[PDB]
Amino acid sequence: DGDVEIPPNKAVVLRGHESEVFICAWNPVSDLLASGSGDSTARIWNLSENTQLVLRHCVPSNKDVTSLDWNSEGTLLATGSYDGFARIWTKDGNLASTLGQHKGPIFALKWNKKGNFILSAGVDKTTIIWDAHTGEAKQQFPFHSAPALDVDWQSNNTFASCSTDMCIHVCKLGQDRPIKTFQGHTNEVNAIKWDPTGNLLASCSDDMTLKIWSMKQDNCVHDLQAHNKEIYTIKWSPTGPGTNNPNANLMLASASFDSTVRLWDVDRGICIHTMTKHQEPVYSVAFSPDGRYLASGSFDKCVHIWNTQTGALVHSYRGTGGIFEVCWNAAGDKVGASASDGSVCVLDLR
Repeated sequence: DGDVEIPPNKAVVLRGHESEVFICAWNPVSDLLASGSGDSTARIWNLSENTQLVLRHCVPSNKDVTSLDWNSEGTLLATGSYDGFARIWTKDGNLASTLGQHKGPIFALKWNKKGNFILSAGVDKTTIIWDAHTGEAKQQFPFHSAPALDVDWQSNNTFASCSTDMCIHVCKLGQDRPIKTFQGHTNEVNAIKWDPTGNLLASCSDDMTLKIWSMKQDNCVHDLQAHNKEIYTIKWSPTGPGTNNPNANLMLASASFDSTVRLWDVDRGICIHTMTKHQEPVYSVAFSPDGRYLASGSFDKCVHIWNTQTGALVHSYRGTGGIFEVCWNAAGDKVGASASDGSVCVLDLR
């Protein structure tokens, strides 16, 4: 029972953003940190040990950068905004291409693994696959009846989306109907994630459940009453078959409005660990590259780092703003966290 607070000399607080920083993500091939803000800017921070690029999407009103994603090679940064535009920026901070526009806010966008497509979800109830080479929409899928809140690629051509309409559609480029629709949630679906093998889809909902789905059947395979309140985020550990950690147990993390964080063994359908230190809603969790640690961020203004084998608290950092997102660098020895007061913090865990 010792102290685990990351000391001031191991925390870099980056300032520049003029309002809430909703999102951040590390470059996969170097220690560049991308952040996205309600101030209508994304920023690329250089944390290399060998300095601040500002990517202006217009403080401008209602031009929030809502979403961002690095391609696998780390050469390009895709962003989505409140004004409905998907954009592609170079790692050097130049706007390469404005892809086109959803009608109103983009809520999520993701590169496919191959890096040739970008997938976006909009408040306009649709999803769009964009050609990243030509910078043009390839296909729009108008399947939902309410805002599309999240997307996750199953392959380089197949994906899932979830919605305020409580449904999950599995879609494929070239198909004008969903391949499959998962129904069973009774409230807004906030996130879905394919497992590392692409065989299982996890979903979480305002209906306080976590559901696990399979393409083989209509009903969810698992239906976990995971928390007492709305469940905001889920992540699979990068472990098990088809990962760099093939023998490690596959885990699912979940976190809730009720401030709890939990780790699940999905196969056995049970909760491995409950982490309870947070005191406010948790909006973000993320596994370290080797799956041995879990970061969680809360509006209690703390980042907590958990040992996924024991559930023990191993690191902590109290910042000055409510945390919207936490994320790990490629080496798994730095965590970035974007906060509501305009701060982005880099935590050195060595």
